[PDB]
Amino acid sequence: KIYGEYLMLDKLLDAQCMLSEEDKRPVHDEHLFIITHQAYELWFKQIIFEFDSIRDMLDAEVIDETKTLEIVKRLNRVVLILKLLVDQVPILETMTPLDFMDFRKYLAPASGFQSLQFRLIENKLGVLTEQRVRQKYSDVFSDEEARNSIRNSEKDPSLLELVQRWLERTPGLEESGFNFWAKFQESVDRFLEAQVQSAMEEPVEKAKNYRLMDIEKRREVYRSIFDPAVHDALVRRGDRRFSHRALQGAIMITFYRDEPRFSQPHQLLTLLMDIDSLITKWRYNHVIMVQRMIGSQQLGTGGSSGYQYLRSTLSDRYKVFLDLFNLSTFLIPREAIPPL
Amino acid sequence: KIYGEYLMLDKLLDAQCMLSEEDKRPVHDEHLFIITHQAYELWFKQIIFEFDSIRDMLDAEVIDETKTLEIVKRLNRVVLILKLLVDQVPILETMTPLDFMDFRKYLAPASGFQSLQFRLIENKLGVLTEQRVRYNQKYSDVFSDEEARNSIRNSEKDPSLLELVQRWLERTPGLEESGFNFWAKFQESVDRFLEAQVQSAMEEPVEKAKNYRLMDIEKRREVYRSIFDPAVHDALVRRGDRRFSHRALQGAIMITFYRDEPRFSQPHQLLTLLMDIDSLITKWRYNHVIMVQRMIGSQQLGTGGSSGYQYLRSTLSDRYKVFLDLFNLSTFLIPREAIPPLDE
Amino acid sequence: KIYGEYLMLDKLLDAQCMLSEEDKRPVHDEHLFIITHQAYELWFKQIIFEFDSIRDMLDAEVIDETKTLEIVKRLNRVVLILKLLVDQVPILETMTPLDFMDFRKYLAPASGFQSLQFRLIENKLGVLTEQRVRQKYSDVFSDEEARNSIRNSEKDPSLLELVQRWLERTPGLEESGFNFWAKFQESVDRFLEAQVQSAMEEPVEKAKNYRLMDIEKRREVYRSIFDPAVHDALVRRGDRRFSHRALQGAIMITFYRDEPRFSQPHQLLTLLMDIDSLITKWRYNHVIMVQRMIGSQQLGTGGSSGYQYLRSTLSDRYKVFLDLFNLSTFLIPREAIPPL
Amino acid sequence: KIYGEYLMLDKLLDAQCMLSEEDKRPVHDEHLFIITHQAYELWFKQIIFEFDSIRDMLDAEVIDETKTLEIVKRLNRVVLILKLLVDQVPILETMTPLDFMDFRKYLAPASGFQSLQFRLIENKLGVLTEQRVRYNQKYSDVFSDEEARNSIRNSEKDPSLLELVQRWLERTPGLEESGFNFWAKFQESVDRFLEAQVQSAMEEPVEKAKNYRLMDIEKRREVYRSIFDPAVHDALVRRGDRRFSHRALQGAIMITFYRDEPRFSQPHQLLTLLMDIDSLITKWRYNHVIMVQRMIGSQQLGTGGSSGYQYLRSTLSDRYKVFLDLFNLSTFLIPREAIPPLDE
Ligand code: HEM
Ligand code: HEM
Ligand code: HEM
Ligand code: HEM
Ligand SMILES: O[C@@H](c1cn(-c2ccccc2)nn1)c1cc(Cl)cc2cncn12
Ligand SMILES: O[C@@H](c1cn(-c2ccccc2)nn1)c1cc(Cl)cc2cncn12
Ligand SMILES: O[C@@H](c1cn(-c2ccccc2)nn1)c1cc(Cl)cc2cncn12
Ligand SMILES: O[C@@H](c1cn(-c2ccccc2)nn1)c1cc(Cl)cc2cncn12
Repeated sequence: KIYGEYLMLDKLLDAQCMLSEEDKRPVHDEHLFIITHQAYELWFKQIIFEFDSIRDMLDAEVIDETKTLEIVKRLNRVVLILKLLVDQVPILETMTPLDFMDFRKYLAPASGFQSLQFRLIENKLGVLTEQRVRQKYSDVFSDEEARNSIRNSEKDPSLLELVQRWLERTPGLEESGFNFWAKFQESVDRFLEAQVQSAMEEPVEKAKNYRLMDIEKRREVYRSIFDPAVHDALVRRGDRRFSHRALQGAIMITFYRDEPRFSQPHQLLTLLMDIDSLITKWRYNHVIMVQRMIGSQQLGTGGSSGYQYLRSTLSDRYKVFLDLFNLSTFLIPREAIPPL
Repeated sequence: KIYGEYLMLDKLLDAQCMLSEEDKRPVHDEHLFIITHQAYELWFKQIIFEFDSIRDMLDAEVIDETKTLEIVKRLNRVVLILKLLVDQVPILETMTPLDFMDFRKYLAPASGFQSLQFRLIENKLGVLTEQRVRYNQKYSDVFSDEEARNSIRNSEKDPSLLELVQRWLERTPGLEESGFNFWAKFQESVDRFLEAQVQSAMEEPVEKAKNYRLMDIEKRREVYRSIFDPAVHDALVRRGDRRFSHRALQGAIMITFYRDEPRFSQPHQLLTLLMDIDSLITKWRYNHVIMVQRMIGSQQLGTGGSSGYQYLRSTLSDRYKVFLDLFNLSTFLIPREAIPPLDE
Repeated sequence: KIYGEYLMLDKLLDAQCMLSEEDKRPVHDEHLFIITHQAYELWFKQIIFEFDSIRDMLDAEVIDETKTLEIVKRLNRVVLILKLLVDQVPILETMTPLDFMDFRKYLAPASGFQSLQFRLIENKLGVLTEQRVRQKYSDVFSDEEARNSIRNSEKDPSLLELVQRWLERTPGLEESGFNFWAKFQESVDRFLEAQVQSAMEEPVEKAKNYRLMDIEKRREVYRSIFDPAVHDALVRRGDRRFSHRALQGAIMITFYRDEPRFSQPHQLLTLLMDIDSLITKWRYNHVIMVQRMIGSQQLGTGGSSGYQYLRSTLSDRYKVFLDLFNLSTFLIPREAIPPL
Repeated sequence: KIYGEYLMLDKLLDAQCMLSEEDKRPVHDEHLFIITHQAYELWFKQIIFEFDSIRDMLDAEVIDETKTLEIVKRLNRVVLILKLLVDQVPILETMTPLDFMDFRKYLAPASGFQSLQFRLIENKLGVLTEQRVRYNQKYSDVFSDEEARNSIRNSEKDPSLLELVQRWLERTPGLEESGFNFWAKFQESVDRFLEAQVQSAMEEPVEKAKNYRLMDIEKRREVYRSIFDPAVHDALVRRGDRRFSHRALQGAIMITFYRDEPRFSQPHQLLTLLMDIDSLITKWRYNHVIMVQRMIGSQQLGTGGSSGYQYLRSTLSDRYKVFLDLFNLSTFLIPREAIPPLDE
């Protein structure tokens, strides 16, 4: 009813227990260490809440403009929360390595790997278990409800899977209707044929050859999308994650983004990329903080494996919407884009 | 002693209770409303923790260079936390006024005035109870709990950061009349500097330019009378224009004059961070009023008029600025050539 | 053709002239003072360029969804540029007051009042000359092309005037069509009548009276918008700037913002408010910097009039879209809003 | 000497020439493209100015506390400018790929490689020419102008901030074998500390726990061999893992151990700011590659394949990090109780 009761500050503000204080040798910065983590976990709970609601709205045959606006609003909110979480790292960096050394021994069985909510965010966004650098990540959890939650987050459709189903059903790709993919192939042939005819008229012979070489590079780019087998091979080696039809829809969305009907679906894709990039930015800032606190290896780490694992999470293997970042590779000028 | 147990996530993550969900009409954004406030309250607890530790270090006769560096580190930490809290406002602003309307009726007896930690931060920094804008109810009357009232009473009576910083400034080495005797040398430097300015102003060819400089030199003399005449300083303190004791103000001025000197650089950084904290609390106040206005306007159903909004706008005044004196110290500055040279 | 030539760095990077260096007594921070101002002026030129293009798109009878998206994009860009300009103040604050004192004497005839581009931004956004705290601001400019530019920025329709014409023509306000204003008045009567009937059933008599008192406060709020004469009086005393019909359109936009047809026009209004608030935030950060460099008064200022003028620019007199900030005062719950 | 004349806005504001406008097909966003780059180049000139002044202060036998404070102030200023430059990327990202396509063809001979000031910042900070990733053309070959080539050559041969910081670290008071003799005391402290760790590990009841601790103590001994055996340090320097001389590394380690001490706090802040600058240049590199990829993908018409994109991705490696050694100093830290006590 009143402020403190509505926010349950009785419970919230009685969850801070400094172990160095319990051992009668308090380290002032352990309080900051606890509060920073607790602020991360409150926001992880909010991100999970937003993600689950967006997954429910995406797990439907009909995705109208009203629901699309609501998804864009909540993805944008997650982007703001992730920027705030990236800014929480310089606050914990204000703790000196020597002060952290005076209480890190009490952490002992605790590990960053034991954050159930961080794993739930990764899985709900779409981090594939097979693409993780590897004890299996889920083995760290001994609690049955924690194991159940992890297992459910892996088997339930992730934002990656749901966004792909939505992209596959993009109105415009329909061969009976607008038939975008076929028109796009013809536009590429017409555009590239004109580029070859224009390259021949070049005065300097070195400039004529550079353009003919460049046009061949373009043809190889278009073979990677117009030949389903070349796309499938790229998917197999981890270079792509999207189904061939989801990729077609994402490309069409980027081509018509200035059109009122395609502007919000394009904003939805942009925010997915921003979320992906912000998670990587948190990963990078976290490794820099780990290195400034305890170096690449310290007493208690048993070598540099922990640090090296953290550095390997910065690879494109942990990027969920990897395909979205490369879509501008397939773009042709406005004059060559098939008219709506 | 695993991650979840060490951080007591059993307790921390079971403190979210949506009242709209309890009334069988859940509003999705109520969860954001609760989480945002809980993140503010966790950081308020950290700011209180840092403030209390800084107050203990300042409540001592001996404030060495090692303790000064530690105070500067923790004040800088509070600055970073306050910038983060200012950035939490745009997150809550993603909630639309219509969605907030569907759960604000459950808030009913709850009020932002009931945040004990926010009041504790204000009092521990140094907001005087007499300088608060009041339309009816005293700020402490909002708390019915005896331990909350006791905490508020203790934060008012215990020395604030404002009081403790003043005692530290009064004991500034350099002000000692037996030693460096800064205040007297400063007065002589002002006379020598201003007398030279008058002699230079007389040589001006244009009469309009000669008069502007003589008028400006008189403005300077009035500025220096406000600090060299203790009675003029005392009157400014009485009308709320100043908060510092005359000797604390002398110390603060001396610190700004010699900030480039190794011995005065950390004490100047300590003062700069107090100003930054003051300024950041005002920035949070401004962003909060903008958000309040965009959510419920200047008045809405349930507010009984515009007094809440008008009260929030009045907290943006210099009445709520704690280290008000620090912001105006450059008014008393003279050029490097005129500053009394340090011996050692 | 090459990088330096395309960006005219020959010209751009030969515009830095330290007067303290010319007088054989260089002050290192004068370089920062010049560069900071020059970076402000480059971005002021960009803001003016964006504003003029938005004014051209708004000065048309037909404002379609395609043009609305483009205006929202460029207003958002101006918001990002203004946040960057606010962040340039802490960079100049790194210069100590004593170092600024060693070169401020060379500034002499130069004044912040002589920034033609800052005045052009204020006028193009919509700062009324009559609402300025006052030598007239335009008297500071002796150059004929500068005076012409200022005069043109005052007489040409500002973003404030153009946004109002666009709001007046809002489809939905048409008495022949949707007729929003009349339906809104009826909804307010029905909603408030129900609030009175519900207030009577209250168990505590003190709670019943608070609600009846609150309902009367609501009726006085609605009289300020449903009685054109009360709106006109508020406009006369500077409390409002919008025409009665522009205000009706802005209110309707906020009520239906979740609807696909009203989402971009609402984003346009939100960005106008963000721009207004960011200009005020720059004004506040600028006065704080002025005070930390030269106090409320210093040698050369002839008293505190300069500082006091800067503090008076922080008032609602300099806020252009003042009306937009108070629109939530008129809101009724979703169930009471007239259905589209 | 009015505002516009003092800032030479006649010159500054007549440097914007849209090539799409010259070809009678203007693209509105080309103006943003030019202005953004011109704002970067103004700030690059400021960073170069600050760097050159810091290099002059560091190129001296006597580096007093007054000059150290001034270096810390200007390095902090460069940090703020770099954070602002990182924030200029989202502004240019508001330009759509299709609009950039309508004017990118006019850019033709222009290249980001032709920014002389960006190369000057890299070289003055300390990026070694041998550590650069090269696919064909040397980075300096991109410049046809003799004065540009001369500037690049001078920035490579003149002592960089990396070289100057190392000379300053070598002369660290405390390393002197006649005086405090830190390095030898540190080696003894490591032996005493590790020997006690071995004796404590033997008392463990569980055999698996006793072995983990003995394995960990061996990892520590290998870490200390990498710094106490000059040949192991020299091999790491040869393979690019380290850049510092063995004595510069000793000084940097000593500074981190005593950072809480008044005499070591500003030298530690100097090192922290060098790391922050290094890190912020990498953050700009990352944001720039993301923007390049969102505008023109990994390859587009006119790029002749993906070599440009692939080169930009390779600049994110530790090969381009100048003060690489500073980031790993906490690997050598021992607890406070084991750190050799300072005499004076
Ligand atoms: C004093 C600062 C910190 C240090 C020294 C540190 C250190 C580490 C280390 C060494 C690991 C790998 C596991 C291990 O070997 O123990 C790790 C993982 C992790 N940490 Fe931190 N950490 C710090 C702060 C934080 C903060 C503030 C958070 C936020 C919740 C966090 C979240 C995580 C997460 C979620 C992982 C797993 C990352 C992944 O699997 O990709 N850490 N950390
Ligand atoms: C939906 C957003 C919010 C609205 C509409 C809102 C509204 C208000 C109102 C109207 C008051 C005055 C008391 C009253 O008349 O009820 C107030 C005071 C206050 N609010 Fe908020 N608030 C919001 C978010 C927040 C957040 C996120 C915090 C952070 C903890 C907060 C902290 C406070 C505090 C501490 C006060 C007292 C300020 C002072 O006395 O100077 N509010 N708020
Ligand atoms: C060392 C820092 C600065 C100081 C001490 C300073 C001081 C002042 C003063 C005293 C005035 C009032 C006119 C006068 O009495 O001379 C003023 C006005 C102004 N300054 Fe600054 N200023 C500083 C930096 C800046 C910067 C970085 C900009 C950005 C372009 C700027 C833009 C302006 C503008 C546009 C005005 C007019 C504002 C208005 O009319 O509302 N100033 N400044
Ligand atoms: C529309 C946005 C931009 C695109 C598409 C873009 C693209 C590129 C590409 C492709 C290269 C490699 C050279 C080439 O193959 O042509 C490059 C290099 C470079 N660009 Fe950009 N750029 C953009 C914006 C910027 C901005 C705003 C700056 C700031 C001054 C900048 C600075 C540089 C620099 C200095 C390099 C060399 C980097 C290094 O050698 O590590 N670029 N850019
Ligand atoms: O993984 C652990 C951990 C353990 N050490 C550690 C390092 C050196 C010597 C002793 C101990 N650092 N980190 C960990 C625990 C907790 Cl409670 C939180 C956390 C967030 N990231 C990681 N974390
Ligand atoms: O002061 C209250 C409050 C009550 N209304 C409100 C407004 C309009 C119609 C109904 C209700 N808004 N705010 C308040 C409660 C809580 Cl729980 C938190 C809070 C943080 N700032 C303020 N807060
Ligand atoms: O208005 C002037 C000014 C003049 N003084 C000043 C103050 C004290 C003693 C001597 C001189 N400060 N500011 C001014 C010039 C320039 Cl070039 C730029 C500027 C941006 N804001 C303002 N500015
Ligand atoms: O390197 C060039 C460049 C050329 N293209 C480009 C890409 C695709 C098709 C046509 C052209 N993009 N970038 C470049 C020029 C300029 Cl003026 C500035 C710049 C800052 N980074 C890089 N830049």
